Amino acid sequence: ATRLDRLVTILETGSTRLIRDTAVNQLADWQKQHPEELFNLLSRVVPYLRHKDWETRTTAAKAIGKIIENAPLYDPNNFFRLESLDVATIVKYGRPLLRGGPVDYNLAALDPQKRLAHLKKTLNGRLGLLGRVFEDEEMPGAEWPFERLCEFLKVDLFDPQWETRHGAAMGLREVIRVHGAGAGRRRGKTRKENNDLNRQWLDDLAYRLLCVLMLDKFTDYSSDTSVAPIRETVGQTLGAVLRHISVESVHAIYRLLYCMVTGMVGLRYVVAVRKDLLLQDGDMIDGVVRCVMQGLGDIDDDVRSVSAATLIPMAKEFVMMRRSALDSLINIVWESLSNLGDDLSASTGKIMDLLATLCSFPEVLEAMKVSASQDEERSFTLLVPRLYPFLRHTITSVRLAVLKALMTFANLGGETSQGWLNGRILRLIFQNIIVERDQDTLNMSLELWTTLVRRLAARDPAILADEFEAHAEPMMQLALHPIGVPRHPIPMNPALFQKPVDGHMIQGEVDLVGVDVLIRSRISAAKAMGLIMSFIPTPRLASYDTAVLQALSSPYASTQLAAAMVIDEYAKNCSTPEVASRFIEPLQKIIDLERPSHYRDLVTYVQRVRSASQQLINLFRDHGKVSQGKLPTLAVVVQGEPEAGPGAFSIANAEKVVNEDFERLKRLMAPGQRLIALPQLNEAREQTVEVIEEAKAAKEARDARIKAAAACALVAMKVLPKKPSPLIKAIMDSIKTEENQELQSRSAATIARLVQLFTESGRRGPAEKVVANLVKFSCVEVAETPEFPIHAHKTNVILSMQKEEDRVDHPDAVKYAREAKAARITRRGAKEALEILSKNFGAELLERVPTLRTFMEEPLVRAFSGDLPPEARDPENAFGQEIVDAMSVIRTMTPTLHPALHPFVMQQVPLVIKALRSDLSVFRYMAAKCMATICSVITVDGMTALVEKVLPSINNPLDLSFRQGAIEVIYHLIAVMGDAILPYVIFLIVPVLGRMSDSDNQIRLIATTSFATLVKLVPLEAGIPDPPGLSEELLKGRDRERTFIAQLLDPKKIEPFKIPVAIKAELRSYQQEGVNWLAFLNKYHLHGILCDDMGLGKTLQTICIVASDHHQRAEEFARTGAPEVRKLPSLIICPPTLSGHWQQEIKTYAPFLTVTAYVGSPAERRAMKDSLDKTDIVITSYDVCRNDIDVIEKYNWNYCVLDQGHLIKNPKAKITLAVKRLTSNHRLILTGTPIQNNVLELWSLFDFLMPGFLGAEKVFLDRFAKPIANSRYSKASSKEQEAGALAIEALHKQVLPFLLRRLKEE
Amino acid sequence: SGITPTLQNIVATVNLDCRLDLKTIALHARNAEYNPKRFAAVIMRIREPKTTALIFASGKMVVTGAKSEDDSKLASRKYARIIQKLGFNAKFTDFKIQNIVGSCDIKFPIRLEGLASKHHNFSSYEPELFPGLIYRMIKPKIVLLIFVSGKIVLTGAKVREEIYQAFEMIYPVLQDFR
DNA sequence: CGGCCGGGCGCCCGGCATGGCGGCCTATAAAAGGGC
DNA sequence: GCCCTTTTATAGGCCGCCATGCCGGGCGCCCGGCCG
Repeated sequence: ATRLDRLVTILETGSTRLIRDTAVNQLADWQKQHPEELFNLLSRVVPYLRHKDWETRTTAAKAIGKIIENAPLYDPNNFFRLESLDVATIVKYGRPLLRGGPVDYNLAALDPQKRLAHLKKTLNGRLGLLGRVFEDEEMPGAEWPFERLCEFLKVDLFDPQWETRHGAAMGLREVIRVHGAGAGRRRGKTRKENNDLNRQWLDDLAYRLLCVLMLDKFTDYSSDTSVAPIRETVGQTLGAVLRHISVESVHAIYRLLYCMVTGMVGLRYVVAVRKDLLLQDGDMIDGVVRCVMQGLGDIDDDVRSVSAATLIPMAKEFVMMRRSALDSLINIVWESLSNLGDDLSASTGKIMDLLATLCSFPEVLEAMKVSASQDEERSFTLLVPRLYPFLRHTITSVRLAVLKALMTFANLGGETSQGWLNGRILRLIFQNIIVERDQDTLNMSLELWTTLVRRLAARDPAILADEFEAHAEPMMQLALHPIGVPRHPIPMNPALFQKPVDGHMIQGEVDLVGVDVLIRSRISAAKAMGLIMSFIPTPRLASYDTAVLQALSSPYASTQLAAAMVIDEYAKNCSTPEVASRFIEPLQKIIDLERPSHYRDLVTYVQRVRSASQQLINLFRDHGKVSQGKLPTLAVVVQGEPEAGPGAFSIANAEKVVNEDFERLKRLMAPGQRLIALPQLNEAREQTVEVIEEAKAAKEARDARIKAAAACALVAMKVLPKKPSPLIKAIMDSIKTEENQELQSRSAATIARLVQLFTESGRRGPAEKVVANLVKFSCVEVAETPEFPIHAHKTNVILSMQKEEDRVDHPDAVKYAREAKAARITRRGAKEALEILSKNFGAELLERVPTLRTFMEEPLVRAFSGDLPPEARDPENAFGQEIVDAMSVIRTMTPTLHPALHPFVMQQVPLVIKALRSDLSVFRYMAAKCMATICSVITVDGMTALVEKVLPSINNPLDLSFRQGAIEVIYHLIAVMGDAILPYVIFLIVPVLGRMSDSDNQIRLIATTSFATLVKLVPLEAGIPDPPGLSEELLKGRDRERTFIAQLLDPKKIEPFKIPVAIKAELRSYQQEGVNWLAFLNKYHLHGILCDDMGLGKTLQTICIVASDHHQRAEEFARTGAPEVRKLPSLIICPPTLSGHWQQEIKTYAPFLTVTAYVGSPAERRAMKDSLDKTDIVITSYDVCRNDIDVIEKYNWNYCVLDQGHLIKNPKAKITLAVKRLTSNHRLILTGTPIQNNVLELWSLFDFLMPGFLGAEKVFLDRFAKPIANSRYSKASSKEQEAGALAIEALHKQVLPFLLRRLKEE
Repeated sequence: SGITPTLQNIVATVNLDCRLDLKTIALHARNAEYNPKRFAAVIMRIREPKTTALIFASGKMVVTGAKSEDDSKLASRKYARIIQKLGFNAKFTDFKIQNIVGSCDIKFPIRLEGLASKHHNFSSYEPELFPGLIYRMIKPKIVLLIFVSGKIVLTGAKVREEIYQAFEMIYPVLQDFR
């Protein structure tokens, strides 16, 4: 078969969907190149529309779509007349279309044209044109180019083999959606005349479509609702066709519909694309309301799901021209909606939303009132509770719809809203709030509760308490429920939930979801109850006061935390904070008085400790041949159990046992048993230590968890302590160490309030302490503020890159990982704390509290703006860490700065830009990220500073300490700003690249990774917008970067470049193009792979480019004398047998190039140690290189080129190791194909091109390559395949621009 | 008292009360299968909850795959409504459940041999074809599959209490063998 | 200087050994109507 | 009356071939010796 057939059959046999997408893209590209291939392409792909697979038909249809999209509209210069359609021909004369039966071999064997004619006759039969339900035995460029294909597609619309329906519907859609306007036109009739012919053709199509839309009832009830396999596709196709249809034809089709409807989705698919005609004609918009009048009460739920989807765009101009239908619509909506006992409500949500957005208008209030004037049953006063039963439906989308619709009805206002504001909804919404898992529902519902309770309070908080009281106490008790741990839950008594799923919450099955989600469910009820608690009168609160007192005193651990946050909510809305004064002594005692002997919530941990200890205690002394009842044993009763005695077992008992019972056991089991039991005793001691430490850590953390919220409450009530040490230190410890993110989010606000409260009080002292600790904590994570005493000695080191090299070696023990996760949690809290404290003061931020400004400036301006004293640059000093600390603060605080504080950071800008060149890298690391942050946030000024001072000197060779930062800052910039650097490409891309071609260890690497991420970032399919708000002096018409980006993105944009040197062999056009790309690579210190077919004159292009660069270096040196073009020979690597070949080629094309071959007798190879520089070109076999690499590596070289580089692929071979040692100004890779169906091939090669461009094997294998290969296997998996292939194309994009592949035909 | 088993499948017998043209239905929708050359019943699945249906032309059906009685019933009713949608009338007349399947797990492995010897009159151990001990009991009539990893599967029950009882009866014998 | 040869090696590709994870088969429950 | 199908726990073996991991035969290439 042809290559085109292979490209087509991939659409069925493609291993991945993305490869088939590439196949259809290639087919469309071939169509673009060769429009004459359109019909062959269609006829080849069209047969797959009858294929069995869902995906294969979809792919063939999409192939047709892409192919026709790359084809022009047609222009030259029998039809079933539409009015013939009637109910009878479909309902009582037409053949039903259903599941395909056995193959019609008797007809399929005939010629396609004869078969088409026979199918046409049988189609005339099938439609009911004969007046009976007939039997098969009665019938046993001058014109539209797609006409025969269109006829086949239309005949395929009625195949019993239903796969043909699904495929051919999409195919005909792909024809008419793109070339609908041109369909049916023929020569003879002029354009104005054949417009009518096009109208008739599209009318015939609509006729057949309407015939299908009820003749075919094929169905799949597998899904509970969406039982439409092929009705929906043909309906959507009709919708696509409908946009071209003439208005009177739309009227006729609309008549056919609204008589047929009494295919219902056809009404939606015409409301999509002729909404204007419905309003303009006036009458035709009646059909959308009449359909819901007819259908919305039907028993069938298969069209109830559809009926809502038509109606959303309607009721805007309708309200003027057809006002009368509004009341009827809403009334029939509410009647159908109230069908309690029905099991689906999907369309109901959309209808509710449509009503809701209507309810924003006074006309809809009047619509309610006009119907309410006749009856109270349909009144807004009594109707709303029919929403109540829907609160706990299973599908979450309709839950969200319920919430938002309720909100809009709450927005209706008016005294009539009191009809359902009665306490029923007050209890029901809270019952929804308490246990709901889904975050979005919680988010909306808290707002809904707030608006509702505010509305009710607007009359009187007394009547609010009246509405709530009868349900109050059980609800509050539910709000004070405990919390537990996996496989030991605590459920809730369902008797407390009034009636109008949920089982995982009712049973308290914490195994399913993380406890943070449970705490979300708790804070939701907390915030819901807090507002009402504050609003209602204080004298009513006695029972509530007792409830919170119990929660404060209860042995259940969670209740103290819940109570503390509860009182925080209460205080934060109080008219005066002293109203909550009655909670001063409890919470302050919670933070002050010693935490309990036992935590009931932790009871399971205690039992686990007892069991895990006794299983050893009873083991070992019995293993010492001594078991007696009076010997030490842990008590049967465990403290915290229900009705447990005071003497019950506790963790302190375990501590008492393990302290001295181990040596007592050893002495007791002395005669022999100790020797044989000692290792078991060791692991037993380890196990006891593990479990005891676990329990103690849990208890301490829980103590902190209670105390943190307690301090939050105390701060909230504004009862500031006169001895602030415990409160502030508890706040700090909680902020540092809080495990739950929600409690951390609360504690951030706690401290952010506390600082302002201290500022009001005037006691700057404790404020200074807490803020100093806060900023001090920010340096904990090793990846954000490296330890000065650890890294201080390193010099001439690219310090930030150490994370790639050696930081992965640290995890040698659990002790390191523990502190690592602790650091992450600490910074997570710190960011929120600093963020909120930044925002709250805003423009006055540095003014309010000066000490933060002092910490932000003083070390940087005391150390820099000068030179470091000897102690400041002493690796064991006191001051050394301080500099990196302040720089950490600056690089953290920046993006939360208020705009008014911008002059401060711009005053800091002079310090860092000068400091960046410093000798001590430890400061350069902090400076790099800080500069990246300034550049990211205050865009214009940071960009100006960077481009105007940091960048322009980047090429100066003298100052190495500046040179390292000059690229390190660019790398951190690319990281921090991500793709947002893309508009700023016009100041970086070339000068940053130029760093690759300068010989300086570590510098070479960081540059390569920076350039690689840039290359990834540039779009493959988009241009560069103008940089936003940049001064003209910055830009100043720097189109060199634009040219570089253009040539990088497209080889065809590279300029021609003839040979400057006098090479005897002239370049042919393909040779010239290759030379053009090679020059473009040679023009910016890039390296790459050339992979031309050998028939194209392989060697000539390479030898031409190297000779050209040799001459250019010589002449530039004559003109400039610059070091950069220093004389070095070129070095070529090739097979030994090819050596001579190359030699002779050199003599032929370029006799001016002198040749030295590093070959001959071993003696002579030993003898030529220094002679090598005496000729322009050096010739080398792979293997003489592999031996004498110790020898050969002395001199640098101009060009290093691999002739047959395929041998180099191995990631470990001595040849690969050997070659890579060499250094030069240019290098290239010559191979037949770089990527020959294997991605693994490339890594080594690329490294050889660019150390540090793609990265090391530590990421190439683990991240991409291995999973790539795995997922690529057919037998592997089904899920990852598409993601795998997308990643494949990502690798192609990363590796394409520095590869040039050309076929010999080119 | 031993720990209760956990229920895992339900089989239901359901009465449609109408004669049906099976061949027609097969070609009517995608979600079914029926061939006398393969089997008598129409095999059909639905998703919500995941279930399989055997339907017989005389007007009865056997329904499978529910975890719970209420779930089972819901599934059955949905099936019946589906039937109603097909175009041939039917009703949810009768409902019966048999062989409710449950499972239990305990720590200790079970000495199959010893048990089998104890109840040799009632139990057989044949590790040459099935790595489990079939234990037969009368009151309630329950088939117990006893496995050597501490796992017992209970079958033939009508009600969960039956399996409960069965497990309660067997559990002391288990405790005798660890 | 010019050359053929036995002995030499790093390294690649083929046949092989092999095990993870997979259907299938036992128990095999219990409707049902059916084929034979 | 025996065998047919369905679904859920299940446990271990029976077999299967894919990727995996391997390393011996052989490749090309070098090269120390000795030939003329």
